[PDB]
Amino acid sequence: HVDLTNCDREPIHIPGYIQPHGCLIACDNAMRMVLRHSENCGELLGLEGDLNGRTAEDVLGKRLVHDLRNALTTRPAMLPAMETSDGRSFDISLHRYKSTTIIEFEPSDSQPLGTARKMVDRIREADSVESLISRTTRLVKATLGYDRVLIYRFEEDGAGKVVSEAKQPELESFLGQYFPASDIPQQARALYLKNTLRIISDASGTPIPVLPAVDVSGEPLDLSYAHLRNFSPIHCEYLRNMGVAASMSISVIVDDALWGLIVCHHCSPRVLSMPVRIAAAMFGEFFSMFLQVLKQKRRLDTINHAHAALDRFLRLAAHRANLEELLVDSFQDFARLIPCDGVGLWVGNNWHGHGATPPHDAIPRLARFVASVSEGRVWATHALSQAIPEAEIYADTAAGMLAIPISQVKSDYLLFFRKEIVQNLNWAGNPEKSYETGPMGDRLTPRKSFAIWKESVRLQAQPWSEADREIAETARIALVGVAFHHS
Amino acid sequence: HVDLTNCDREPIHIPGYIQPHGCLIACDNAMRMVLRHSENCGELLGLEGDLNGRTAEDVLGKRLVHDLRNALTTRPAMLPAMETSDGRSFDISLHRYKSTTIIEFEPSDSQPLGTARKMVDRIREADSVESLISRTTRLVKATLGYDRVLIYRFEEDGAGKVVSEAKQPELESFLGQYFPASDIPQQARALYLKNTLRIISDASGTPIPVLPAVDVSGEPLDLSYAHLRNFSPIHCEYLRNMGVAASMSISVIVDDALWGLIVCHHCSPRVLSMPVRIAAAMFGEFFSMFLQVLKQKRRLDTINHAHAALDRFLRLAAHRANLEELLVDSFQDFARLIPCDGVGLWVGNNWHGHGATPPHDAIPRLARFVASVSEGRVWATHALSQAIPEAEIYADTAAGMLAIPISQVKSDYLLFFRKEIVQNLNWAGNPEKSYETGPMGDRLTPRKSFAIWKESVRLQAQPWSEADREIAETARIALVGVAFHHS
Ligand SMILES: *C/C=C1/C(=C/C2=NC(=C\c3[nH]c(/C=C4/NC(=O)C(C=C)=C4C)c(C)c3CCC(=O)O)/C(CCC(=O)O)=C2C)NC(=O)[C@H]1C
Ligand SMILES: *C/C=C1/C(=C/C2=NC(=C\c3[nH]c(/C=C4/NC(=O)C(C=C)=C4C)c(C)c3CCC(=O)O)/C(CCC(=O)O)=C2C)NC(=O)[C@H]1C
Ligand SMILES: [Cl-]
Ligand SMILES: [Cl-]
Ligand SMILES: [Cl-]
Ligand SMILES: [Cl-]
Ligand SMILES: [Cl-]
Ligand SMILES: [Cl-]
Repeated sequence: HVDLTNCDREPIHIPGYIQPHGCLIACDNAMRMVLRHSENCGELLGLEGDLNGRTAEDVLGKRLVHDLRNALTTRPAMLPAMETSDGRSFDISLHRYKSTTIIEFEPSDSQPLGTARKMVDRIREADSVESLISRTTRLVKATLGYDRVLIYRFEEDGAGKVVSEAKQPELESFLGQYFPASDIPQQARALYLKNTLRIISDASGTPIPVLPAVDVSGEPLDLSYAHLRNFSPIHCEYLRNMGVAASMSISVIVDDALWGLIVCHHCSPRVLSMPVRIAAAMFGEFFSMFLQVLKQKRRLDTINHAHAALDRFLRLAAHRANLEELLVDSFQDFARLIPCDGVGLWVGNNWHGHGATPPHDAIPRLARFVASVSEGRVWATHALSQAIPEAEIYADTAAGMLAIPISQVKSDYLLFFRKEIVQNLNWAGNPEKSYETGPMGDRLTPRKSFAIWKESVRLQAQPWSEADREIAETARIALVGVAFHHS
Repeated sequence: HVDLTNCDREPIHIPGYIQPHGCLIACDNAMRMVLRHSENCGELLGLEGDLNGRTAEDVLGKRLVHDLRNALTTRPAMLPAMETSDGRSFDISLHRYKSTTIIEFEPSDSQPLGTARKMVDRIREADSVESLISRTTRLVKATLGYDRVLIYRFEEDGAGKVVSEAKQPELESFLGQYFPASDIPQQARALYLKNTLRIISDASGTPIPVLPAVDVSGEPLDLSYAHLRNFSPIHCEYLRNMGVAASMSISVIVDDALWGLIVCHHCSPRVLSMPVRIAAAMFGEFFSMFLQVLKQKRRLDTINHAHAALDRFLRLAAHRANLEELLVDSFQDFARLIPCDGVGLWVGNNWHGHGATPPHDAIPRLARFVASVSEGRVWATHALSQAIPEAEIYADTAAGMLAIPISQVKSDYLLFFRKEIVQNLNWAGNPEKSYETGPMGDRLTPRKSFAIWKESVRLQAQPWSEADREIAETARIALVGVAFHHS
């Protein structure tokens, strides 16, 4: 049994069922004997009785089994349009995992490289992350013909954000919406990292059992790399509630991590033939590589811009006698270095604020706290009320703070602020739009997913990125440097 | 007992002795009672009998003890020119570690900020790592008056390289010389990371014991943060063999790691007064911060240069019909992206070489190996013979290899090579120069240190840096990208 209490630990890699758009035969390491098979093997391949215990060559034929052996470390081999003993044509997916050979058969519907080259040429010239992700949903929708294409980007806390959308006009928008980390369990994230493609042909389809589900040793069949692997009844119910019959996800791998997903949703059943899936997988790899380079370039540009800005400031600092007056006149210009909603200067026990900052009365408390925990280093939090409980009252204005010491001797600081994340939301969805529910209740709806995320990030700001902290550290050295020169 | 067999595990943090240029009093957490004292406390402070068991105020006076309490998390407090009960003036170092208060006294010889500001102003304008490290040894020698100033940079394997030197003309040069990781044990590296300064006043001086060495509980006195802490007899013998009487080291901390040391050596005994040491410590902090920023800038410049070069190549690739001919004509130009001694192109089972590469006959073996382990990713080693034993024969020409796949489909590679590190040595030292030895033998001489390092890096090249691998990965995506466009 699986429910909302234990679905976070569901063993989705060993479901004991496949989807009905293909059939599955499990053989031993050397593909000599047939150990397991899907119940629908009889109907599709045209066989009678139990296949378990019979030889590989006896079931498929000496001709086919020889080709399968030649094809055989963990990445599945795609063999489109293969012929059986009785002439029937099938698309075959072959892989070996935990010293078990798994063979998947699809009714053949026969140019992967041709489709992929067209798609990859149209994204290769993109000169920004924004331009790449914007055109991709549009392009994938037009080429693959799904009713909705989304891109999810994973936050530091595992939450997903919808950062791009192409949809049918009549469908509701999820653009700028967040879902909590729990909506995609750890075991699901692990499989998304191992398989480029994940296909759900028909959410309402009857799943086909694998026989036997457990062998005599008490071992289930690991379907981690099987494209026919059946899906969790929790996710099934989620899709049914949304009016989604079919899905296909493409994993976005950046710097060997799961950056996010390209997800295609359809309102009617839909499976792509093996050749179209090979093309989509190749597009996924190229999209991932191009995004990785564009991310690297944006980081370089951001830090080069910060260096240029700090050099401009050091030049002015050499021509001003009173450094303190220059900081009072200039501090707001440091807002261009690090994305923030407000910035402040704490110098000679005097406060100067710009944009969204805590109230004037709250600053001395904040300054004393920073002085005690900083230890002459950059100090940052995205959850100010977890550090100072009475900061809760002004969380709408300033929920996050990054502190930069600007003196090696005195307790003078340059303070950067961010509003709580819900204040910066740009959501294009319909709040009136409601969803039909199943046995499990309204937990499995976009509406409730978004409400749970909003609760989890209350009194919290957008976290300070690795790039934000790198620029802050370079700014500390620059300002502490000139402050020493002027002593 | 300590010898060459167990000096790697010597507990140098609990030696039970101090250096004779000061005296030490250990008190309880609250500085109420005197628990331990150095044998020379009587002579310097002018007291008689045992100090252990007597109250803090009884030994020092109600006046002094009140000031010490006010000064008191792990970073020692420097109190220059403090007066005792009987009028005597002392420089006092105060710290609290493992709930024990340690108080160190130096005969007072009384402007830290004034000296430091002069030194820091002369390094702040340096525009390259090379310019900073070159001027620093020269500057430190002239200001602090030591016979030799070295800068050591630590390699990935813990080995030290002499990257800058200012010395008396009559002394032998260590510039471009390496020492093995073992020459500075792990416990020594840990203390270098905790203390900015390490002082050895007189290598031939008689060490003063701390009484008691062990308390009744069986606990020794942890002198981790004590400037008077005595030095290992292994290092003592090393300095004596070199003709060095005194040393002072400044720790270089970059990105919270021990980057290296600024080491001052003197041929006669030498201790700097507390005010000069405060100035040297501040110079150390600023040198470390400026080096950190210059390292960051050089990395940015290197990767920006690689992007510019790859963009130039992509422009040419759009105007050439045959991409393979462009690679055959251009491959040597990729040597400008990544520091290497040679580069090669393996395309359509044909080899083209430039600079120091393996022999023509050895390449097919190498290409087959790369094809099997690469898995369509960047593969690199600095020790080629550990992967292919018969690569040993051509290690003088090519000991290191970095492989870049240039096709998603075919097994075509762009190969970068480095000679074994001893071929690239630029050593300014005297090979005829010999050293007197002590009981332990010739192991404790620069001559034998360098010989042991040379043996440890046989058949090995300069390791591929994080920046080298980052550029290689960006080059892979660029070349695999255009190769797909031309299919
Ligand atoms: C307690 C377990 C739960 C759970 C498990 C699974 N989710 C899986 C896939 C999945 N879930 C979501 C979440 C969404 N939140 C939205 O607001 C929304 C639509 C706007 C969606 C779709 C996503 C995004 C995904 C990924 C696929 C997709 O986007 O279509 C999953 C794996 C499915 C598989 O086998 O391929 C499991 C298991 N989902 C829950 O909601 C909870 C409670
Ligand atoms: C088995 C233990 C050994 C050992 C221990 C210690 N070395 C310490 C300091 C030290 N050792 C060296 C090495 C050098 N190699 C050279 O070729 C060379 C001169 C050209 C030197 C000086 C260095 C560089 C250092 C750092 C200080 C300095 O450079 O002067 C040490 C700590 C000393 C302390 O208490 O401050 C320990 C312990 N040294 C060995 O050689 C071995 C065998
Ligand atoms: Cl954003
Ligand atoms: Cl502006
Ligand atoms: Cl205000
Ligand atoms: Cl170098
Ligand atoms: Cl050139
Ligand atoms: Cl040759």
